[PDB]
Amino acid sequence: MQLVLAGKYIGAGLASIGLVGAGIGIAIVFAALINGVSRNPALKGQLFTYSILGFALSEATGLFALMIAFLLLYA
Amino acid sequence: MQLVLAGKYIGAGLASIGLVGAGIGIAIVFAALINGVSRNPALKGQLFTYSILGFALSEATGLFALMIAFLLLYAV
Amino acid sequence: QLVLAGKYIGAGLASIGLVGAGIGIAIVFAALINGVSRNPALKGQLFTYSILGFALSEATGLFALMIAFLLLYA
Amino acid sequence: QLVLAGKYIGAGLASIGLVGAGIGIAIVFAALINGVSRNPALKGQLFTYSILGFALSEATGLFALMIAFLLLYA
Amino acid sequence: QLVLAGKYIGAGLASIGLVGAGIGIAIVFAALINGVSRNPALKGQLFTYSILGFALSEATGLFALMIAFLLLYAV
Amino acid sequence: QLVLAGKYIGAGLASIGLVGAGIGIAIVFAALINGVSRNPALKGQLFTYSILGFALSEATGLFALMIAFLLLYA
Amino acid sequence: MQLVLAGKYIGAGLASIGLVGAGIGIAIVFAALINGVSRNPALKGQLFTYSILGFALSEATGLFALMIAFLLLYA
Amino acid sequence: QLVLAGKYIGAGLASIGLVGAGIGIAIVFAALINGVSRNPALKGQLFTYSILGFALSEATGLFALMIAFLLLY
Amino acid sequence: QLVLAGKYIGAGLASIGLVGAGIGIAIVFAALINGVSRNPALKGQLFTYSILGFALSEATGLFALMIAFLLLYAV
Amino acid sequence: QLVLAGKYIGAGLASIGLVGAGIGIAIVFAALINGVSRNPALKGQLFTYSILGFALSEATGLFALMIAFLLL
Amino acid sequence: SFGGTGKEAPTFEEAAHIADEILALDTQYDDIEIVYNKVLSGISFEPIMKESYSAKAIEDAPKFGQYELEDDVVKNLADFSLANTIYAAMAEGHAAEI
Amino acid sequence: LTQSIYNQKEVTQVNIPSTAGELGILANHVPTIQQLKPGVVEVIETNGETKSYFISGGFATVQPDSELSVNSIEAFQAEDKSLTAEAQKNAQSADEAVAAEAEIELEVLEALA
Repeated sequence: MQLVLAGKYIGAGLASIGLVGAGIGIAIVFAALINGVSRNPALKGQLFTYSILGFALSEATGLFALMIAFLLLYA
Repeated sequence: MQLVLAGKYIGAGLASIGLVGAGIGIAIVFAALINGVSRNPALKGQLFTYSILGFALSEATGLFALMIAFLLLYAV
Repeated sequence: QLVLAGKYIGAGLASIGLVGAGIGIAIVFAALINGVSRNPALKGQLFTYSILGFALSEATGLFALMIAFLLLYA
Repeated sequence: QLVLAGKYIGAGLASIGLVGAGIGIAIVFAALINGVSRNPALKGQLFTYSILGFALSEATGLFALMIAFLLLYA
Repeated sequence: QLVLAGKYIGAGLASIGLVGAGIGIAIVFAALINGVSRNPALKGQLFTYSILGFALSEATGLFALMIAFLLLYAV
Repeated sequence: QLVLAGKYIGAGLASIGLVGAGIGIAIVFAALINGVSRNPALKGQLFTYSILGFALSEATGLFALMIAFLLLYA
Repeated sequence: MQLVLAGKYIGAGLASIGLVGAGIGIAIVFAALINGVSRNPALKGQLFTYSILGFALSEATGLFALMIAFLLLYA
Repeated sequence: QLVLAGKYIGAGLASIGLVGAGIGIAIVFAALINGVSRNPALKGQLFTYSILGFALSEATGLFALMIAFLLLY
Repeated sequence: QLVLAGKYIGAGLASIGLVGAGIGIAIVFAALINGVSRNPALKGQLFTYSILGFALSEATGLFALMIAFLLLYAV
Repeated sequence: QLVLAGKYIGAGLASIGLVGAGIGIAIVFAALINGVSRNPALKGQLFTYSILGFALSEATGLFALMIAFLLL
Repeated sequence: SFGGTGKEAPTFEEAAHIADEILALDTQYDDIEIVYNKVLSGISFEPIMKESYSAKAIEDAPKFGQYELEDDVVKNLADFSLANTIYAAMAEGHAAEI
Repeated sequence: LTQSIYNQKEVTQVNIPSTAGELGILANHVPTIQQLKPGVVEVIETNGETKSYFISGGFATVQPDSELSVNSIEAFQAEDKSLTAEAQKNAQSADEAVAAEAEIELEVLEALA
């Protein structure tokens, strides 16, 4: 049972590698927002509603790789 | 079956690395949605139904990676 | 166990090859949105090239998903 | 038993060589959209280059998928 | 002994998730510098957006740091 | 058996070294499409550099496919 | 204990890979700085302060991977 | 045995370094084709400058190809 | 022995952190050429900011070379 | 055995550090042509900066190759 | 060379009917200069030689980097300015006539 | 232009329908210049006074003087079509003689407001 628990702590560290896609992801969304408002400040209240929808779906992928690591730690 | 369980857990964490493609992907879709509407705003209602199309196609790829990860924990 | 270890570790490493299809479909739809926004009159023709560009990019990821299904069930 | 394990470990590891074919085919068709949306008169000409672009890109990814099949058999 | 080794190896694997925050924060500030450049009239608004976007990309690297800190101090 | 287990795992990790060819060949017909789009009268010259450029990136993909076959039958 | 000490050094080398995010991260900040300072060569004092703020928080993500690397060597 | 198996695993890991050369050789023409297209009157210089572009990237790919062959034979 | 092997494996895993420096140095010089080509009257200024970003990214590159040197001879 | 095997596996792992030289050196050449194409009069200047952007990015590849040959 | 220019006050439509014809014959010159008559207080006419920059000259500028055109067509910048020099020359020379 | 409306005295808020997409130029904006497309143009004074214009072409030269310049052929208020419906159908149907004249006259009616 010492190896089962050892592999539980290895895959949980490998499961946090999936957070890279969310880190770069949220940045790309806000990159377009800053570069979009800078060119067209009149679409500020419009792109702000898409910048929220953008990162929330990109961070959700990272919340799945974060969900697995906790299942390998306390389950 | 001590090595079996240990293999079910390492590979499950490796099955979560495929979520990077969906994390970067959805961002690139909405990046063009912002950088496309910020240019021509009259194409808002058009490109929005096409940014919601490429999203579900890229999110389904991460769903395939999350499927394998959730299959090694509770199945075979 | 050692027989069953290769079926589980490798099948989890098989979804790591799905990053290309995840980023891929986006790049197609990104240039699509970035391209249609510049010339709306070419939208209908660019769509037949975007759907084609996404299906071939997804196919490379389906090859990785196919190997993941085999190791467990073959 | 130990040999059969390594056959299936590298089977899903060879499917990671499909990421380049995933992002690859996209970049071809993404430039196709980014190139056609700027000049509509060059569709049929670049469309033959987009096919040549994705074919040579996916054929590589198929070579990585080829090894994954060679590892499973012999 | 076998468990303690799996806690240390995976702890270094859990720090790989910090890459997404390094490249991420950069793209946001890179869009800020490129955005403030193209229109320096909205520096008060682009700073309010860059910080609001940066606080979401650092959160992903914080989770990779959390699991990395969680591994060596969890049962 | 331990020797053979390393021939089949490393062969799966040697095919991932070809990912660059999947993205690299894409950049050819990405620059080529973006090169012909900037000037249609330069199709005769730039296409020769695309065939030359793609052959240089594909040459590195064979090297990753060469070692993988040296790890299977050699 | 050799297995623990080995996995201690293994995870120490796997924790240094997290510095890649800061290496590319600091670069992108100057990739937009020199770009923005040259695109609109009229405001250097403004963009220069955001370039230091960006690289500091980007290098901080690498110092966290440096923190973990030191905890996996002398702790 | 394990010495022979590790000499084959490390050879399969050394061939991963060809991705950087596969992309390094790639990015070269991304400016060549896109540089001659914007200004065709410089093709004589841009071609010579792009020859050392992939050559130095090929050298980095021939070093990892060298290590893997040092682990095969 | 098993420690010495983990010292060798971790040394090669610590050199992977040099990727962020190799790509990073270029992205700074990519703006150096961009800054000069967009405005040649800013060569004496932006060149100091191009080596500035180069040194800060190279300073973190020493860490991936420092940890790898501690595993083969320091301990 | 375990020492010799770890030297061979670690040597192939240290050759992965040459990937950063691939994308790296290439950008220096890509930005070079992209910078000269827009202004041909700046050839002699930026050519002395492209060599600097490569040699300092190639010296990091020698350090990644040095660790690989310290194990061999 | 066309006749029938000054029957009334010249309009813009007749400027494009002669400016495009300069670009229709051959490209040739990169040193196009317009010759018109300046007028001040309506006292007398003024013989000068104004200049209209060309595409090669427009792009080859020592201090042009301050502009940030998004890599679009810089050729239309000359034809838009050239066809508007004529309209600016067929108005001040139309005042030195009166 | 055929009409002259705006002086270069004070900085104001203006939007432009460019070929790189509809943009917005405020205060010390970067000298970003590219051709505009026939579309609506929104101009607003201080405190939010609503005005409007129209543009059928031209550029929008910007210099680090915090003042925008715009040149066109048409420049009237928005307040200032069965014949156009026929001219639109007559544009859709053209023979072998150069059609180009037909398509362009419809891209200016895409605003229609």
